[PDB]
Amino acid sequence: AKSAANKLDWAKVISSLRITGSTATQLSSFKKRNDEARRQLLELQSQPTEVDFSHY
Amino acid sequence: VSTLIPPKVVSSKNIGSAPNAKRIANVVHFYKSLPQGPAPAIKANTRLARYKAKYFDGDNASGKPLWHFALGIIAFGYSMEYYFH
Repeated sequence: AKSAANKLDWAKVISSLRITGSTATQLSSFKKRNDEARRQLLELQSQPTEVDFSHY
Repeated sequence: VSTLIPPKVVSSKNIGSAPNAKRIANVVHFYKSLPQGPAPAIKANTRLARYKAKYFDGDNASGKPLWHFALGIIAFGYSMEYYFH
């Protein structure tokens, strides 16, 4: 799941505070969040491919 | 996308910190200091390191050597008074 990944991600953001050079490290993390969130809405969008040839 | 690798290299918070200058100082200063010393007062040892020990220690500013040395000069010219008499 995403939640293991995200706990480690946001914890690492608050660790990234304690250094500087996370200039685009955090931007890579944001991108990883984006596409992760994209698959989750993807999985919610899906309908079974075949028509319901029972009714329709 | 994959988190960047700058945080996995450190060699600019390890040499890039101000107390490093103090560290290399106080590893030399303190490590190489004998915790205790030899003896505070000992100059003129011939039973006159004892004179120093009683009078010229930093444990006293007592007026006794002053008195003693003064009395010496009184003894010096006074004896010579009776030598010149």
